[PDB]
Amino acid sequence: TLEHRLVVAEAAQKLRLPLISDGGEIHEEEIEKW
Amino acid sequence: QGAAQNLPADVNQLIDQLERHCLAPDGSLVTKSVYSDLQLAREEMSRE
Amino acid sequence: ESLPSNVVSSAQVLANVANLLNIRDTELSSFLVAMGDISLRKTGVEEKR
Amino acid sequence: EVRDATLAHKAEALELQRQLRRLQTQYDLLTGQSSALIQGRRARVAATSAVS
Amino acid sequence: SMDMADYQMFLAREIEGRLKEKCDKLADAIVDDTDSSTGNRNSSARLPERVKF
Amino acid sequence: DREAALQERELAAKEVERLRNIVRRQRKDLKA
Amino acid sequence: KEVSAFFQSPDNSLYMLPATPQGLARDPSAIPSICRISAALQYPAGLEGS
Repeated sequence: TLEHRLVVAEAAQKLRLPLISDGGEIHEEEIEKW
Repeated sequence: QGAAQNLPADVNQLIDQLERHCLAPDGSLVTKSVYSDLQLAREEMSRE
Repeated sequence: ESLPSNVVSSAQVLANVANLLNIRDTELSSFLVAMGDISLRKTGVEEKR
Repeated sequence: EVRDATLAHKAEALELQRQLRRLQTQYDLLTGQSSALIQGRRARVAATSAVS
Repeated sequence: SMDMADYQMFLAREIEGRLKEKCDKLADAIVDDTDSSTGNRNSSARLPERVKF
Repeated sequence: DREAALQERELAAKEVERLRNIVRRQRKDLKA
Repeated sequence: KEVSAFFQSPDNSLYMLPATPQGLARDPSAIPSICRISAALQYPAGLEGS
């Protein structure tokens, strides 16, 4: 369940921490989520 | 004959010494940017 | 209760700050450059000399 | 005279001495250094044939 | 919320084991370099001498 | 001391022959 | 509806497999990754890793 809470719940507190370097490297999976 | 022996070393030394001062220009940093980037990998390892 | 458990478990492993430099990719670079070539960098020219 | 030549010959010996042990260790350590990561292939490939 | 208390047996072998038994094991793969012969030092041969080497 | 230096000179020189070919055979094949 | 499944089937599930876990190279324009270290894919691929 915590794997899919990375959609918004876990996505809004620690998944976006490496986004300061992941311009499109993780932008690929958030656009799956957004 | 002796001067011919030194020629491959002589042609080397013409720019070899200056290439330390040529390191900062682009003549070396196109590859050697890592030195100007201070271990261009990630500045060694801190967090990446 | 598990925050101090799992976090330090990786963190205690990640205390190896220095060794990563050749681990860089997947420890394969270490297998490629930490001993594969650096120990061979000398021995490559340690016969031509 | 040869005592001065020994320096030219000990350097002809000592400088080339600490490299055979390097290669001999390399021939006994580098044969498996690269293989020390291939064993992880199975763990990384099992589910590759699953999500697809 | 239920995953809070249920993790008493998550940190037994699964999230405490697999996280730990593979973090170091991969991180201890490096010592298979020149440090491979000294198998006892591999725990203490990572931080201080790999940068030295 | 020349005679003492002479006997140690050849051993210090005989190593070159045994430290070229084996190096020419190993570090070449430590790349495969 | 129909075209999405025609596009979802070959493009959706397979996308993540290289995306996060080094497979995409994480902006392969990041040259030192797949040229110095992650070039290990390119090292034996004679047809690919010149």
